[PDB]
Amino acid sequence: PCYTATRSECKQKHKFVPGVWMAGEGMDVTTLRRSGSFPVNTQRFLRPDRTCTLCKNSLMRDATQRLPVAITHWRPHSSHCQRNVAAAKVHSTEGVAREAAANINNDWRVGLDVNPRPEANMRASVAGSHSKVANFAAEKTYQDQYNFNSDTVECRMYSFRLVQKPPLHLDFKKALRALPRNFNSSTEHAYHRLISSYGTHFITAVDLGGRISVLTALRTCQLTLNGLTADEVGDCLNVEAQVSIGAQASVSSEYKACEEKKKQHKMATSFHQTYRERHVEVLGGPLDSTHDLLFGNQATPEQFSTWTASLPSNPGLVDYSLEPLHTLLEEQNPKREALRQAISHYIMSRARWQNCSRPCCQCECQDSKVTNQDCCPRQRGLAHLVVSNFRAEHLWGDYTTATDAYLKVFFGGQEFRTGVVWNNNNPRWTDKMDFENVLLSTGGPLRVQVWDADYGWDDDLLGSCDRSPHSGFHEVTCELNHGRVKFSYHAKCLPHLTGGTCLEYAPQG
Ligand SMILES: *[C@@H]1O[C@H](CO)[C@@H](O)[C@H](O)[C@H]1NC(C)=O
Ligand SMILES: [Ca+2]
Ligand SMILES: [Ca+2]
Ligand SMILES: [Ca+2]
Repeated sequence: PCYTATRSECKQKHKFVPGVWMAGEGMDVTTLRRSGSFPVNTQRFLRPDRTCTLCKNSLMRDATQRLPVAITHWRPHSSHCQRNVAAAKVHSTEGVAREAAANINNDWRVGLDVNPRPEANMRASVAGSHSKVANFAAEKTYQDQYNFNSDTVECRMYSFRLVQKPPLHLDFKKALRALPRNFNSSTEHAYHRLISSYGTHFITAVDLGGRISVLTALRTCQLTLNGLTADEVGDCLNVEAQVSIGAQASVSSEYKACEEKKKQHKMATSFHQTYRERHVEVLGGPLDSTHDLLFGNQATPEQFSTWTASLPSNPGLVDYSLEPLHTLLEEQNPKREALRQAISHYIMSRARWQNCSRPCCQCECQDSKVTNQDCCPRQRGLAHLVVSNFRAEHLWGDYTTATDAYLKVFFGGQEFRTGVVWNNNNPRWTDKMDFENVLLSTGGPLRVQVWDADYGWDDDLLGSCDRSPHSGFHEVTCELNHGRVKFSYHAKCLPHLTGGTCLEYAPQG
């Protein structure tokens, strides 16, 4: 929307249109990072006719500015203001409780009386009682709270393009002079010398404007694990035997003996991980809005208004379009071909492992204690417990006959039973017992209980064993009151976890 000026119009101090020098800049296509290279020279401002293109400045007083020849169409977009405010909140909870109790009581008593007629008497009495109490309890609370939001403001003001015949810069010409004839393995290094110094693509169409971006994340993860165990045993025995004779002669023997035993086991475990990230980017502004805009979650509209009012003087970067470098060479020139091949390969190289920030090169999933949004481990302490190779040695279960024994597995509030072989004093079983995902840390103590099936309302207990689960291919041996029981298990940690009880996170992130 402007024209060519004349000799007198092209005399006084006339600054260039804002942000024009950003045009034609090289940019890596791999990283989308501005290396700061200018394959094209935009310094010239006079056509061979010696006139210059003064162009009026909308949204900037009522003056005119200089248009360089390489520029196609400087459109002063009147006004375009966009805002995008996105938010997201996620909550997750999980709560489990197991409780178990067992009460057992038994009593015994006998009484005998003999009264022979010819001057004789006799009495006897016996008593006894047993009691066992067991209590298991466990609580498991998981809660995760994730939060995200992003506020972006854009204001497009300027935009313009280039042609396919712009004046190439002298330094780029000198680089081309030292550049070899065509492509080869030895000369490819020389191409690298060009690439990092001039990028792979150059800006052909550009749009100028101001921008704010504010990203904020907040990831919190809380684990609480509680476990209680309480055992009581009480055994009271009472014997009282008295014998008297018709002639004065008395004997009395009274026994009393009662044992009490208590066991308590409490274990609390708490994990808390909070990660907060903010990130703010600003491209427009003459170092003036920086006074208040960068800091503080809220910006008052007044300094924002001052920023926008001063914005036309200094533009930023909002959008760009890329043109391959080989487009800029001569139409009849072989060294176009041998050029881009290398770049193409080069691109793919940095696409594979040299630069892998965007594809995830599958990365880790944890915040790594710095940057790296990723994820806290949604499950911790879980293991795939597998119990196998049940065997026992030298039992004494059945008194008259051979031992009829069977085992019970108690873990994490779960009650599990096996098959019973008959009449064996050292049997073993081929059961492949699996627990799927269980918490070893707060599953309580693994109990293996050896019972003797005597077909009665009061079964005979050969014994029991308590062990603390740990990760690895472990073997467990237990000596009973009579006989012994041996077996093994392998409760491997779930991935991203290791250690004895599978709580600590092995890698950095
Ligand atoms: C690569 O080929 C060019 C000519 O095509 C030659 O000048 C250069 O020496 C070669 N480099 C090698 C074979 O390493
Ligand atoms: Ca028995
Ligand atoms: Ca039995
Ligand atoms: Ca038997």
